[PDB]
Amino acid sequence: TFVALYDYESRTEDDLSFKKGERLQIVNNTEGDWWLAHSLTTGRTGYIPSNYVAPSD
Amino acid sequence: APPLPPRNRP
Repeated sequence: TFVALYDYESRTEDDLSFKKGERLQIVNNTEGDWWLAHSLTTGRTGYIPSNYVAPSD
Repeated sequence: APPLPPRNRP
């Protein structure tokens, strides 16, 4: 899993908005530096900037 | 906050 290091406000209809400290699971990372993620915290799914999160156990 | 990455390429 990953943890958000910053808040992120969606900038596209495909993005996932999140707050710092949310825990996310990566659904797919095969397209580039924007990863498809699912928030374990909020249940929402969408693309995130991969440099805004850090790995977690 | 860091700059955002470029959007994904197909």
